[PDB]
Amino acid sequence: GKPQYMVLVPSLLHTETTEKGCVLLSYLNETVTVSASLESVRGNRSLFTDLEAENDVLHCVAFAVPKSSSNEEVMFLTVQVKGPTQEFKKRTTVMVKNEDSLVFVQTDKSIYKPGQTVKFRVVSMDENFHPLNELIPLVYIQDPKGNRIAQWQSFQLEGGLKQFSFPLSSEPFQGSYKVVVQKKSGGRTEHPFTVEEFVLPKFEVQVTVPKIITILEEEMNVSVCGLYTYGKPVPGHVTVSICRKYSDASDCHGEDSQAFCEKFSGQLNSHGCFYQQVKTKVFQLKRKEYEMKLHTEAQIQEEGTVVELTGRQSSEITRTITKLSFVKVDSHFRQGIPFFGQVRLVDGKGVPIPNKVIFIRGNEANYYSNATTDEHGLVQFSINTTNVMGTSLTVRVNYKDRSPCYSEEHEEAHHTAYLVFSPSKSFVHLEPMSHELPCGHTQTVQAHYILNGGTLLGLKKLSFYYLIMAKGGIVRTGTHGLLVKQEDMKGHFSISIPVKSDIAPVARLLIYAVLPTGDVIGDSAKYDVENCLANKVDLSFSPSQSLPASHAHLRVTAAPQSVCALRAVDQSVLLMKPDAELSASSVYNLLPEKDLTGFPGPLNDQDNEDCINRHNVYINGITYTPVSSTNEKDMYSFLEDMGLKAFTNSKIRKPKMCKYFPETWIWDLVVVNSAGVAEVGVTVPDTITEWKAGAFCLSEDAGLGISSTASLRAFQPFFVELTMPYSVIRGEAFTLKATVLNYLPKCIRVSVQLEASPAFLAVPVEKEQAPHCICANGRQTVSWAVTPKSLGNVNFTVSAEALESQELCGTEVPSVPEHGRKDTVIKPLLVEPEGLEKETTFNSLLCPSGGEVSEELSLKLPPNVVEESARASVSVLGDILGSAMQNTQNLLQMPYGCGEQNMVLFAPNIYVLDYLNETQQLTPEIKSKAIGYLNTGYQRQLNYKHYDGSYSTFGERYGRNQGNTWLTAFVLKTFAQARAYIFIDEAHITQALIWLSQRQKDNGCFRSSGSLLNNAIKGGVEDEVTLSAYITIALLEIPLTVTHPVVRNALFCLESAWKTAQEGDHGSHVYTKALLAYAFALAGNQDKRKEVLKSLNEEAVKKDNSVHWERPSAEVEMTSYVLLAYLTAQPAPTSEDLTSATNIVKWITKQQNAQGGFSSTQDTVVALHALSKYGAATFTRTGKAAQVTIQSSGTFSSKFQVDNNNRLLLQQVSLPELPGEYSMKVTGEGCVYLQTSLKYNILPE
Ligand SMILES: *[C@@H]1O[C@H](CO)[C@@H](O[C@@H]2O[C@H](CO)[C@@H](O[C@H]3O[C@H](CO)[C@@H](O)[C@H](O)[C@@H]3O)[C@H](O)[C@H]2NC(C)=O)[C@H](O)[C@H]1NC(C)=O
Ligand SMILES: *[C@@H]1O[C@H](CO)[C@@H](O[C@@H]2O[C@H](CO)[C@@H](O)[C@H](O)[C@H]2NC(C)=O)[C@H](O)[C@H]1NC(C)=O
Ligand SMILES: *[C@@H]1O[C@H](CO)[C@@H](O[C@@H]2O[C@H](CO)[C@@H](O)[C@H](O)[C@H]2NC(C)=O)[C@H](O)[C@H]1NC(C)=O
Ligand SMILES: *[C@@H]1O[C@H](CO)[C@@H](O[C@@H]2O[C@H](CO)[C@@H](O)[C@H](O)[C@H]2NC(C)=O)[C@H](O)[C@H]1NC(C)=O
Ligand SMILES: *[C@@H]1O[C@H](CO)[C@@H](O)[C@H](O)[C@H]1NC(C)=O
Ligand SMILES: *[C@@H]1O[C@H](CO)[C@@H](O)[C@H](O)[C@H]1NC(C)=O
Ligand SMILES: *[C@@H]1O[C@H](CO)[C@@H](O)[C@H](O)[C@H]1NC(C)=O
Repeated sequence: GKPQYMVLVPSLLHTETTEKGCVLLSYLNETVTVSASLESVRGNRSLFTDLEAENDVLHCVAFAVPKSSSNEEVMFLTVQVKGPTQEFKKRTTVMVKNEDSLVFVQTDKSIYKPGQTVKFRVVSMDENFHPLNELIPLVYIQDPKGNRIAQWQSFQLEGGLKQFSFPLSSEPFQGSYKVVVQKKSGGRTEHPFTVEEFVLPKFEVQVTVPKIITILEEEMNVSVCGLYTYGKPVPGHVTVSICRKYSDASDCHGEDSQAFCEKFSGQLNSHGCFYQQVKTKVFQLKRKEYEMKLHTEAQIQEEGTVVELTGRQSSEITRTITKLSFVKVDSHFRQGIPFFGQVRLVDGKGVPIPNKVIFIRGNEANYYSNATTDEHGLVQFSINTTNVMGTSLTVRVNYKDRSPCYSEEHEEAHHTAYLVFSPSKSFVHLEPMSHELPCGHTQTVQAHYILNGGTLLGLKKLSFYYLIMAKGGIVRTGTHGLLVKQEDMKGHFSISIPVKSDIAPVARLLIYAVLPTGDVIGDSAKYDVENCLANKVDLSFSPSQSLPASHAHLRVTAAPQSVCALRAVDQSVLLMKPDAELSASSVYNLLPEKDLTGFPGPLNDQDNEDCINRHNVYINGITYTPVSSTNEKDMYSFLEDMGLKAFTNSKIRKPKMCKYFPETWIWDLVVVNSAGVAEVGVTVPDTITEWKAGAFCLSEDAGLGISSTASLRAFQPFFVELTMPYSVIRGEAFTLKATVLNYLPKCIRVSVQLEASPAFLAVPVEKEQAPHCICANGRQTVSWAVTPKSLGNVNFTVSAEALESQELCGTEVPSVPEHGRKDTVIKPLLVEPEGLEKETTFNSLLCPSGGEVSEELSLKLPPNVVEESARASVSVLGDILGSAMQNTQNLLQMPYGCGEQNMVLFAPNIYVLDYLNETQQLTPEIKSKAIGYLNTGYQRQLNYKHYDGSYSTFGERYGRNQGNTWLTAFVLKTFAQARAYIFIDEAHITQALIWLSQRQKDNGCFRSSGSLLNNAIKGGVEDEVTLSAYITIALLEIPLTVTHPVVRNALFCLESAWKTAQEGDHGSHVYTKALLAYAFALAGNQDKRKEVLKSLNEEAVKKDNSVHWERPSAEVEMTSYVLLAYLTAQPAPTSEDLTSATNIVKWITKQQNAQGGFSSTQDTVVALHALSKYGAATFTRTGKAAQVTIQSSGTFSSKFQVDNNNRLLLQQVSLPELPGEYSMKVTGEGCVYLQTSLKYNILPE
C-alpha cells in the first residue's frame, strides 16, 4: 500500500527533563532512519537527534534539550527522514520553557509563640517526582510590614530537602509572618504563618450540618462533639448558632451590617454529644440568601471557664434540585457505530432518586425516550447515527417556570456531542470512563472500530496503537495486532492499561490505526486519575502509649534507600489554625501544566498546509455548498485536546477552503535502610492530646510519596491540665484555673496543691482544702488567685494525687490504682510589666558616603518608669525599599483611550521604570516589554495636540478648538523625564513650554483655561496658586534656569502666594504649601525652602515614626512633594534632609494597593518619582562595602556589614541600658538606615 510516516512529541517541551518521543513507520518497502532537529528562531541553538525507526513496530526515544537563556522561547522542531524510498520533512515550532521546578513548604504550625523557633524544611522536585539538586538562590521570612527578619543566600539542595533552623527574637511583633522561597527562575513562591500569643485549646467542635441543603426543607440536623483528649466530652455550657447571611452581606457599611442567626445551647450526658432539631421558617431559601455560616462556643464548666470561639461554616444553600449530569457520554458520536450516553439523575443534595421517569432531548432524529431511573438514578440510551453535523443531548425533569419574582428550578444537563471526521467512512470508537482510576488495580479499556472498504492492501495484520500522555508528556505506549481479511464491522477490543504513579490527575489516551490509503482514524479520551505516588509510605507507632512511655518507636516504611522527613505536632496545632495540607495532591495542583488543553503556546497559534479551493457548487438536490460549516471533531481535535504535534505523512486536516516541654514532637530526618526505618522518639511527658504527624519521603529510584496523618493517643488514667491566659500583668492578680481528671474505673479522691515559688503568689479561692468526690469520667476544679512578681517567663507547678486508703464518699475506695500516683506538671506563663506601656522611636539615617559619619544615642527614661521595663532595640536596615518593590512591576500596562485616559496609563509606565532602574532591580526582558508601552503611550498622546502642545480629551479631533492647561504641564513633566530613556523630541516639549507661557498674566501665574471630564488624574484644586506651583515645578524640573522669564515670573507669584496663605488661614492649604516647598527647593531658594519646610513640619501629622500630611483622596500627593522638597537641594541633600525624608518614604511604601498602583494616577506618578529620586540619593552603583558599628560607653559594642547583596536584611540588635550611652560610627560606601525604638511602662500619673 501507500507508505506513511508517524512521529509524535508533546508541544510543550520542558527544558531540562528528557521528554519522551514516539516513532512509527507503516508501509515503507525499506528501512529508513529519521532525525529530529531542534532548531531555533532568530538564533543558533540546535539539538540534532537521530531516533531509530522500525518499518512496522513502534518504540520510544528520549531527548533532553539545553537550558534556555530566554524564558519561553518558541523554537522549531524539524523532523526529517533519511531514506532512498522517501525523504520526508515536516517542521512546526512547539515550545521550550525553563520549567520552574516545584517547591514545597513546611514550618509545622501557622501559630507560633513569641520565644518559639521555626524549623522550616523545604522540598524542591521536578515533574518526575524523584527530586533533583537545585541551587536555590534566596529564601527569607517577611514580617507584616515588609521587613526580612532572616535571609539565606545561594545554597544547593543535596537530596532536595534542607532544614533551616531559625529562632525568633524575644518579642517579634505579631500581625502575620510569611516565608518566601524564590526559585532561581524568577517568580517567587510564598507561604504564610501567623504569629500571635495564645493558650492552646484541646476540644474540637464538629457540627455536622448538611453542607448540601434543599431549597424546600424543614429539618436541620446537627451534632456537636468535642474530642479534646480521647472522646471525653466533659459536657459544659456549649452554645451553637446557625447564621444565615443576607444577600449583599455586609456590603452596606452604614449603621447596620449584622445577619440574623438562630442560636442553640445545652449539655450532654456522656456520649451523645448534642442532638438539636432545627425547623425552617427563617431558614429562608426562597430568595435573598448566600450561605449559613455557623459559629460555636463549647464552654466547659466542670473545668476552667476557657471559651473558644469556633466557626464552622460547613453549610451552603443549593439553588437547584434533582441535579442531572452527564457522566459517561461521548463527545464523539459517529455515523455507523451508535453511541450510548450515561446520564445521571441525582438530588441537588447528592443522593440519587430511583425510579423516576425522565424525558430526553435527542435533537438528532427527534430521539425522545421516556427512560426511568434505576436504583442509582442512572439510565442508558443509545441514539442511532443518521444526521448531518452534530447532536445536542439534553434531559427533562420538570418543564416548570414557577412563581419566582424575577432561583428555584431544577438544573438540567446539557451536552454537545460532535461527529468525528470519517473520510474513508471509517473511525475508531474508544469507550470513555468516568470513575477515578484506581492505582495498582489496573483497568482494561474497551474500544470499537469500523473499516467501510478501507483496508484494500492492509490484510491479516492491523496493529492498533495507543499513547497515554501524562504531566503534559508521553508516558506509556503499546500496540496490538488485528487479524482481518474482510470488510470487518464493529468489534469489541478491550485494551489493558496499568495505573502506576506515572499518571497525572488527567490521563489522556489516544488511539490511531494506520491505513494503506493514507488517511488514518483516531479517538481520544480523558481519564481523571486519583493522584498516587511512586513511594507508598506508611506511619507506624507504639500507639496508645503513656505520656512517659519514652521509647515510642516510630516506624516509617518508604522506598528502599530513600530520605525520609518526619514532622510531629499536636492535634491543637491543626485545630487552632489548619496548617498546610502537604498531602493528597498538594504537590499535584502546584504542578505546572498538569494537562495540555490545546497547543499550550499562545504563540503556537495555527497550522497551514494543503488548503484547497473547491469554491464550486457540486452535485445538486440540496447541495447547499456541499457541506455543513464543520463543527466536526477531526484529528487536530483528538491531538490538540491531546496537546501534541502530529508529524504525519497521512492526510488528516479538514479540507477547510481558503512533665516537660511539649511545644512540638519528632521533627528529624531518617534514612531507609533498603527496607524501612524506625525512630526512637522520646514522647513528651505532657498528656495534652493527640499528636498528628507527616511523612513525605523522597528517593531517586521512586518518587515522592505522602503517607498519612497518624497520632499517639498520649493519655493517662489520671492527670491535670492548667487553664491560663497567655500572659498576665505583674501589678494585677489573675485566678489560675486548674482541673484534675479521673478516668480509670476506680472511684478515688484527689488532693490538689500548688507548689508556690518566690516568683509569684498563689492563694486558693476555696476556704476548705478537703478533697472532693471525683470519680470515673468526673473531674475536680480548684483555683488559685495568682499574681506574679518575677519578670519574664516563669513555669508553675501543680501537684494532684489520690490520698491513699481513705474510706470516703466513694462506695468503693481503691484510692491508688497504679504506680503513677503523683501528677506533677510544669507549665510556663508570660509575665508582662505593669502600668501603661509607651514606645518612643529614634529612627535616623546615616551615609558614610566614602568616609565616615557618627551619631550619639540620646536615650533617657522618665522617673515614673517602672524597673526593668525598658527594651532598647537598634535596627540596621539598608532599605533599598524592598517593601514597595515587587508590586510596582505590574504597573506596566497597555496604553489606550482618549487624551485624558492615556495619561492615566502612559505616565506610570515611565516612573515605575525609573524606580526599577534606580533600585538596580530590573531585568532586560521587562525593560524591553515596558519600552514598547512607553512608545505606544507617547505616540498615541501625539494624536491629541490642537496646536503647539495644548492638549485635551478630544484634541484636534471633531474640529474642537479648545485647550487644557494643567494636562499640558503634566505631559511636559512626563516627556521631560522621558528624554532619558526614549529621547522624546525636545522640540515637542519646547512647543509645550511656549504654549504654557501663553497662560501668563502679569503676576496671575497660569489661570486655567482647560475643560476636562474626569478629575482623578488631577489633584490640584484649580486654584491659581496651586496650579501655578505645580506648573512651575513641571516646567522647571526639565533643566531650565531661574533666569528664564517664565520661572522668574512664577517665583514672584509663589513668594506672594506663600505669604498670603501664611497671613490668612493657618493651615487649610498644606498641599499648596508642599508644592511651594518643592518649587523653592528645586529653584535653589534655600533661604525660603527652610522656612516653607519648617512651616510644613509644624503643620505635619507624625504617626508611628513616619511623617504624613493631609488636607485639614490624594493625601499622598503632598507627602511625596514635600519628600521631593527635602530631597532636592542644590549643593547636596544634607544628612538632616535625608533623616527627615525617610519619615515620609515609609508610608509612601505602605500606600500601595493591588498591583501597587498607589490608588491614583497623579499620586502614583509623584510617589514613584519621589522613590526614584530617594533611591538615586541613597544607593550606590559601586556600593560593594559598608560598616556600621554602634559603640556603647559601657561594656560592649556591636558591628555590622551591610553591602548591596545583604542590604535588604534588617540586621537588628538590642542593647540593654536605660541611659543613652550609645554611639554609632558608620564607615564605607552606601547608605544605612538605622531605626531605634524603646518600649517602657509608666504606671502613675
Ligand atoms: C538607568 O540606569 C541608571 C539608574 O539605575 C541611570 O543611568 C546611570 O547614571 C549614572 C550617573 O550619571 C551614569 O554613570 C556613568 O556616568 C558617566 C557617563 O559618562 C560617567 O561618569 C561614568 O561612565 C558612569 O559610569 C550612567 O549613565 C548610569 N549608570 C549605570 C547604568 O550604572 C539611568 O536612570 C538609566 N540609564 C540608562 C543608560 O538607561
Ligand atoms: C518501493 O520501491 C520503489 C522502487 O522503485 C520506490 O517507488 C517510489 O515510490 C514513491 C512513492 O512513495 C515515488 O515518489 C517514486 O517515484 C517511486 N520510485 C520510482 C523510481 O518511480 C519506493 O522506494 C517504494 N515505493 C512505495 C510506494 O513504497
Ligand atoms: C436508525 O434506526 C433505524 C431503525 O429504527 C435504522 O436505520 C435503518 O438503516 C437501514 C440500513 O442501515 C436503512 O435501510 C433503513 O432505511 C434505516 N431506517 C431508518 C428509519 O432510518 C438503524 O437501526 C439506525 N441507524 C443506524 C445508522 O444505526
Ligand atoms: C522551669 O522550671 C525549672 C525548674 O522547676 C527550671 O528550668 C528547668 O530545669 C530543669 C532541671 O534539670 C531542666 O531539666 C529543664 O530543662 C529546665 N527548663 C527549661 C525550659 O530548660 C526553671 O526554673 C524554669 N525554666 C524557665 C525557662 O523558666
Ligand atoms: C551558531 O552560529 C554562530 C554564528 O557565529 C556560531 O558562533 C555558534 O558557534 C553556532 N553554534 C551555537 C551552539 O551557537
Ligand atoms: C435528622 O433529624 C430527623 C428528626 O427526627 C431524624 O429523623 C433524622 O434521622 C436525622 N438525620 C440523621 C442523619 O440522623
Ligand atoms: C413511553 O414511550 C413513548 C415515548 O415517550 C410514549 O409515547 C409512550 O406513551 C410512553 N409509554 C409507553 C407505555 O410506551
